[PDB]
Amino acid sequence: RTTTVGVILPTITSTYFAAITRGVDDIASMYKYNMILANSDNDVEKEEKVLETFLSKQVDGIVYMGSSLDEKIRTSLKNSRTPVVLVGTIDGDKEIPSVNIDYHLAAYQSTKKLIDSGNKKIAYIMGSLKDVENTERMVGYQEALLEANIEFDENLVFEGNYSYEQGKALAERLLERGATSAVVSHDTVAVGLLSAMMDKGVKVPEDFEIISGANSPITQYTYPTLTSVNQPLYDLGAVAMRLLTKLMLKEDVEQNQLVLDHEIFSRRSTK
Amino acid sequence: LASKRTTTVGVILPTITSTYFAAITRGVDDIASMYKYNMILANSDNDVEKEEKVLETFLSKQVDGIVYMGSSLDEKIRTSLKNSRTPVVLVGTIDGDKEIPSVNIDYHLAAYQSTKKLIDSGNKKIAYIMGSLKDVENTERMVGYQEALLEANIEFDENLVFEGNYSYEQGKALAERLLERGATSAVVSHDTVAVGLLSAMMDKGVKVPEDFEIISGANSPITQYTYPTLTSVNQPLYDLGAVAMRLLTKLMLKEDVEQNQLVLDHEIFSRRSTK
Repeated sequence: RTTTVGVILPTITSTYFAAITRGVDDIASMYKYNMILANSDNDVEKEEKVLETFLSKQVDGIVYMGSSLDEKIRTSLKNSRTPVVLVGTIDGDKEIPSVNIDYHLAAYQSTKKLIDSGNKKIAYIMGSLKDVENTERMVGYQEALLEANIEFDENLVFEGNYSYEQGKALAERLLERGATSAVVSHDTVAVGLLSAMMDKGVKVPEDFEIISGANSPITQYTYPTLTSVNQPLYDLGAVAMRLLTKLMLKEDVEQNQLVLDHEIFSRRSTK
Repeated sequence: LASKRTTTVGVILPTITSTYFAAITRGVDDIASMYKYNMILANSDNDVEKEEKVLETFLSKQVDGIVYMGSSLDEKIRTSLKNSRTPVVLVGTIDGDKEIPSVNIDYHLAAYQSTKKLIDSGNKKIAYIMGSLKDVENTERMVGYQEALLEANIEFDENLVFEGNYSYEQGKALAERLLERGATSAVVSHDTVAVGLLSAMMDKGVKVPEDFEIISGANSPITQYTYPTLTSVNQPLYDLGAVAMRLLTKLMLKEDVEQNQLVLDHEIFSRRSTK
């Protein structure tokens, strides 16, 4: 009976999720664990069916990646009692083990960088505010604005953004609001935003600045290249797999909400 | 009298972080999952020692069939598979003997059409950036490239062919090498390499497409995220995987297959890295 691990992610074609998955696989490979991978496409019905399949295959542990853990997906795990680690997302109840960066600190640091280069109207483009990662970003953004005596304005926060196409469509909205810069949670959206600014003939970084959220490979594929928060994507996966290993061995775990360090990589899209 | 083990497919690819190989792999997965087959994915990093170990693990697990992806099938690997007797299909590479089943585009025609497009926008010094020339697919790209030059009365120059290039970092490092030889455009077989070449041209302030033009090889998912937008041969990556897994399904059922060297159509998508 070889240890078998189930990995769920939206799509192996994502440069974000694939980087994380590679870290998971490398560790599993080192310990000779079997790996079953499933693409959810962020479809909760699909995620539910995948978990039923994992149970039928008697997996020993699960690694979960996604936009958010749906409440249904929390319950299925509860009833199975299979050891589980979330990577790049957080359980609202803070009970399911997880590996992430400090989203609050990153949002603070990114916003302060833009304040410090002269910006007074700073947009924050994020995913769903129902998710803890984004509530944390909002707090960080707000802390930076307050410290600089800039009034918070809800109309410069743009929620529910995940795609390249959404990023492209946001450019004209940000300009009409007088935004001179943006922090962007998702690299896909940041690439779309930059591309639309450049095609409008906006000067980047002279008149508009952008900081992206993860430093997946695609942040280097635009010119100007994207300044980004660096999430240690390979290590998120490797650290998650090591933690799942302890849980599957029934070794004691002090802290199960693991936080990895980040930094900001400065590129051409900031002054 | 229990049912036979669920059919199990072994899939070997250099790395899951190539969106080119990941897109193919989703086509394989979808067809295999339709029959509720088990899928095992293994990363080889294009290392022949790693490939040999992966096959040992597959052959010992008694997988029912193998899909192989990678730069090309090594003789150690080819014999392993011939000593293994496992049904196998290659995707994105071609066996020299042409006995092993495979699914590909027509690399000759794609390389001919790409080179001619740059000829027709006035380029006279055109680089070709590839992997190992020894591989069949790359000798086919070479024939198509040379055919285009010949028809335009351009002399072939081996010094504008750059072999052994697989990564974004390699693409970036080639930029000045092309400029120093007076190349004004390039056809690039791998998207990661093309994106690297474009990044470096833009970093150096070279005008694209006015002074330098680039055509990439597959239009994998990463190509959507370039700025400027990247002209590319579009390979039907999902279909390459699906078509391969359909073929393998027949082999594993002991069904005779007529045509085992399958070739899918491609197109060229013109974007802002060409004139």
